[PDB]
Amino acid sequence: ITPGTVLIILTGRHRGKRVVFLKQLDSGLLLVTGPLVINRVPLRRTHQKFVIATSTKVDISDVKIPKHLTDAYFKKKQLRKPRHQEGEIFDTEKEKYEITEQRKADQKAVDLQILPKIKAVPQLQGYLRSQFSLTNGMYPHKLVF
Amino acid sequence: SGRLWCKAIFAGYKRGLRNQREHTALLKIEGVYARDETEFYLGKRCAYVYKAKNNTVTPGGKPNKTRVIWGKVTRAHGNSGMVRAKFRSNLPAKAIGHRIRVMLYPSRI
Amino acid sequence: QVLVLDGRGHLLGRLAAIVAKQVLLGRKVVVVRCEGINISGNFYRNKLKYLAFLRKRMNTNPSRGPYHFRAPSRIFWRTVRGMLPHKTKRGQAALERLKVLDGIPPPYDKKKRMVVPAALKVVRLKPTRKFAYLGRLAHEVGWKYQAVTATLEEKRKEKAKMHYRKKKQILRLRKQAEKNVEKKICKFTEVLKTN
Amino acid sequence: VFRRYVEVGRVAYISFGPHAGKLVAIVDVIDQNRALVDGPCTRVRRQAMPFKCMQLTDFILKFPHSARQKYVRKAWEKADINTKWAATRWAKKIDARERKAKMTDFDRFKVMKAKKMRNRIIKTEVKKLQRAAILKASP
RNA sequence: AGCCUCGGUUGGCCUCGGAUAGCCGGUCCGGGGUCCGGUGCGGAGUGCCCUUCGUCCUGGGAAACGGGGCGCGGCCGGAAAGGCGGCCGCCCCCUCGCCCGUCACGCACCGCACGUUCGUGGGGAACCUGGCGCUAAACCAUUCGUAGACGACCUGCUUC
RNA sequence: GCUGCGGGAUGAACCGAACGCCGGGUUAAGGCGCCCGAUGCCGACGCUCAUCAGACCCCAGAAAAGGUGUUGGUUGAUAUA
Ligand SMILES: [Mg+2]
Ligand SMILES: [Mg+2]
Ligand SMILES: [Mg+2]
Ligand SMILES: [Mg+2]
Ligand SMILES: [Mg+2]
Ligand SMILES: [Mg+2]
Ligand SMILES: [Mg+2]
Ligand SMILES: [Mg+2]
Ligand SMILES: [Mg+2]
Ligand SMILES: [Mg+2]
Ligand SMILES: [Mg+2]
Ligand SMILES: [Mg+2]
Ligand SMILES: [Mg+2]
Repeated sequence: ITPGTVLIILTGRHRGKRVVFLKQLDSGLLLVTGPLVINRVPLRRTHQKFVIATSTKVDISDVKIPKHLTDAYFKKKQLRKPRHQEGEIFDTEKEKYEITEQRKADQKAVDLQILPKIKAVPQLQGYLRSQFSLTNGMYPHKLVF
Repeated sequence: SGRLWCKAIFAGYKRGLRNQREHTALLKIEGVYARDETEFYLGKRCAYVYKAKNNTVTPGGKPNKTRVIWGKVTRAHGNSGMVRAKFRSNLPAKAIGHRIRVMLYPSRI
Repeated sequence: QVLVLDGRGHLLGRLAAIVAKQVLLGRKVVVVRCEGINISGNFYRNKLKYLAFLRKRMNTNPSRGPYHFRAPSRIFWRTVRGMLPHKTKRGQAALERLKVLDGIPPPYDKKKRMVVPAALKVVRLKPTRKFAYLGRLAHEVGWKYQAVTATLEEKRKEKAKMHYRKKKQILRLRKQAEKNVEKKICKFTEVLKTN
Repeated sequence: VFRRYVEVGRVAYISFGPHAGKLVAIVDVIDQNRALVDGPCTRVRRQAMPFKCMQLTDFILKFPHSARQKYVRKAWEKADINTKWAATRWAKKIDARERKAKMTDFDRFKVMKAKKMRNRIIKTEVKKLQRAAILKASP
């Protein structure tokens, strides 16, 4: 797992998507991102033991990652107005989170720099667009990732 | 899309000849027929998935008739690629000859 | 999800052990063309063994006793049942997964047959050793359908010959087309990664 | 029938064992089950290997029986086995198997994507050749 | 629409035959000769469909079969336990369904499991709707005796 | 007898080993074609073909004698006169 490596998101909600790894955070989780134009996955936190690293590499040394995003930037906050039970679902999960102008700003700042490095490879934008899967003919103990 | 786990068959529990040990189960994973090939699957999680008549809650989505018993691979068994496993609860005897999907959640390589 | 195992050339016990071990796992096995299963030893030796087996029978009521089968498919089925734990529910449920059949019926002539090299007579027995054919051995003891079996085998072979001729013509046309379209198809990737 | 023979000066390929995948030169037969092999230029020492362990090839070299290394390596270089070994359909298949085993995920994806372009044109041309043959055999 | 069951997460549509021999290709007179391949590459350590998230604009290669069928006609193609597939003529239409490149979007659920599949799965009781058709047979009672311990079994009834 | 447990299919005395309830590792005796866990080792050398083969202390079967059937050994005698 080196900066610029392709990872497979097996246990996530994406169930086997190929993403690009940027850098390691301070809490021990990997901060990856797939080009939203290629695969609809934003800047996501993943676990080290929960990903498969492919031997492919991408020149990403000039990533210029911001410093404002950290482990505290990726959190799940839940709030409710009433203490007892009611008909509405806490007034929060009914209208799911749609925070913008900050989740899209950094994303548009990073993908406009990542895409010129991915589009240089002859067949990488399709490889990342595709979804990994186990067919009947191959086994992981013999497959080379 | 596509399968994200390896196929394995439940042949029986760890046993001698006149006694059984239900705490440890034996798995015959497809594609592995040698001792030097099962080192990749050591520590991988395993799931025995079946269906019942009463729908139970699922982590994602509405309740479903699906019920799963979790476990993981402990060590190797013999020279023919057979492997061992230990689940949270012992496997029912009706699962002999059925499929336990070996996930790839704990990844080392 | 099925294993269509050919019968000709395989040794009786050497094949039956593999089938009995593979059925207990869950794979549905269908042994086709059981009349060609070879048996090691002299033909007269195997005949004497089968006659000694026939002699064994309950004295007070033979109908309520050992049921001796005359068809080679049923012989192979009994051989596999002797290794499967048929007195338990697991063996009883596994016994339906095995489908022993004489000849190659319509449901199985179109399916490609598998060969287990661990039971082949060529690698199991020396070229100087004597062997006996299960088809002839069964026909000599109370089997009557050897003639019709051979006739239907000849028919299906004459059909498969024409099918293979058509397949070979298709393969020749495919190779000719591959040699024809040299341009517009580089596929250096196929050669660099070796198909 | 029997176009290959073991003899003094037969180069063979090791199918399995500690030196699997290398060529050796049979110096002499010992006890009709194993033979002394040299393989000077293939990076293997002189030792005894079973017949069932090795696989025979087509090339033959001129050695005296029980010859020394300085006399077998000279004849090996005179026959020039190493460079001509790559120019055969057998070492090419072996290297092809090695490459298919060394395939990575990107390589498998590229092969799968190239198959779509390669096989379809072949099929559309076979569909034309078959109809051409039918029209030829029609009268 | 609801209930019971338990199992699978692409399918492989096929020559015979030997193992001191055989495969492919072929001019000639089913066999013979010659030419390639032969630790099998026209190879199941195999090959095709394939690893596809979807929508839209626009360029190169390929494509004249079009591409799916609640559609029609011709053949039953194949009986050992048969029903899917091919060809030709049209039908509502179709040249971004394939490979490479290009501007812009979508449940971006905020690290997590039982996810994706042959499911228009098998079985049983009913509900509202269209088209085409059907209007019985057993057992009991009675009789007969070619049969009967009792059952069972062999037989008759028409208003000429 | 006063004694369970793992192997000998079966079992009073055999071979290991002795016993509180459990989890992990290893092993004794024994075994690894399927019943039944493990040789699915690209195991080594050699013997053996039975129309009554053979397959593990107690243990569940056999002798004197014979074979120009093969496979090794010993003592010897002849043969370019
Ligand atoms: Mg009779
Ligand atoms: Mg007493
Ligand atoms: Mg005492
Ligand atoms: Mg005692
Ligand atoms: Mg005991
Ligand atoms: Mg002692
Ligand atoms: Mg003792
Ligand atoms: Mg213990
Ligand atoms: Mg021991
Ligand atoms: Mg076993
Ligand atoms: Mg005797
Ligand atoms: Mg005994
Ligand atoms: Mg006794």
